[PDB]
Amino acid sequence: AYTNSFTRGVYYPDKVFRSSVLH
Amino acid sequence: KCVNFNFNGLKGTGVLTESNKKFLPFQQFGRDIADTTDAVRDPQTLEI
Repeated sequence: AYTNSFTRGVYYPDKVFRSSVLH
Repeated sequence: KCVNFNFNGLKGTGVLTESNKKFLPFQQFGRDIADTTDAVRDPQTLEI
Protein backbone atom coordinates (compact mmCIF):
# COMPACT_ATOMS: atom_id res chain seq x y z
CA ALA A 1 0.00 0.00 0.00
CA TYR A 2 2.37 2.70 -1.28
CA THR A 3 2.53 5.07 -4.24
CA ASN A 4 4.62 8.13 -4.94
CA SER A 5 3.56 11.81 -4.93
CA PHE A 6 5.14 13.07 -8.15
CA THR A 7 5.17 16.82 -7.41
CA ARG A 8 2.08 17.27 -5.34
CA GLY A 9 2.05 18.91 -1.91
CA VAL A 10 3.39 22.42 -2.33
CA TYR A 11 1.50 25.48 -1.15
CA TYR A 12 1.61 29.25 -0.83
CA PRO A 13 3.89 29.47 2.23
CA ASP A 14 3.39 33.06 3.51
CA LYS A 15 0.50 35.23 2.07
CA VAL A 16 2.69 38.14 0.71
CA PHE A 17 1.95 38.62 -3.03
CA ARG A 18 4.89 38.32 -5.54
CA SER A 19 4.41 38.77 -9.30
CA SER A 20 6.73 37.00 -11.75
CA VAL A 21 9.59 36.60 -9.26
CA LEU A 22 11.12 33.25 -8.33
CA HIS A 23 11.02 33.07 -4.54
CA LYS B 1 0.34 62.71 -2.18
CA CYS B 2 3.51 61.75 -0.19
CA VAL B 3 2.05 60.85 3.28
CA ASN B 4 3.03 58.95 6.42
CA PHE B 5 0.99 55.77 6.80
CA ASN B 6 0.64 53.67 9.96
CA PHE B 7 -1.29 50.48 9.13
CA ASN B 8 -1.69 48.78 12.53
CA GLY B 9 1.96 49.44 13.36
CA LEU B 10 3.17 49.07 9.76
CA LYS B 11 4.85 52.47 9.61
CA GLY B 12 6.11 54.02 6.39
CA THR B 13 6.16 57.06 4.15
CA GLY B 14 5.13 57.19 0.52
CA VAL B 15 2.51 57.91 -2.11
CA LEU B 16 -0.50 55.59 -1.87
CA THR B 17 -2.33 54.91 -5.13
CA GLU B 18 -5.30 52.83 -6.28
CA SER B 19 -3.76 49.37 -6.62
CA ASN B 20 -4.04 47.31 -9.80
CA LYS B 21 -2.53 43.99 -8.63
CA LYS B 22 -4.75 41.05 -7.68
CA PHE B 23 -4.08 39.95 -4.11
CA LEU B 24 -5.68 36.60 -3.40
CA PRO B 25 -7.95 36.72 -0.33
CA PHE B 26 -5.28 35.15 1.91
CA GLN B 27 -2.74 37.91 1.11
CA GLN B 28 -2.38 41.02 3.28
CA PHE B 29 0.88 42.47 1.89
CA GLY B 30 2.72 42.94 -1.37
CA ARG B 31 6.44 42.47 -2.09
CA ASP B 32 8.35 43.37 -5.24
CA ILE B 33 11.80 42.06 -6.11
CA ALA B 34 14.38 42.47 -3.32
CA ASP B 35 11.55 42.45 -0.73
CA THR B 36 10.37 46.04 -1.26
CA THR B 37 6.88 46.64 0.16
CA ASP B 38 5.02 47.51 -3.03
CA ALA B 39 1.38 47.22 -1.89
CA VAL B 40 -0.55 47.01 1.38
CA ARG B 41 -4.14 46.39 2.47
CA ASP B 42 -5.91 48.42 5.15
CA PRO B 43 -6.62 46.26 8.24
CA GLN B 44 -9.82 48.30 8.80
CA THR B 45 -11.63 48.77 5.47
CA LEU B 46 -9.70 46.10 3.50
CA GLU B 47 -8.48 48.31 0.65
CA ILE B 48 -5.50 47.42 -1.55
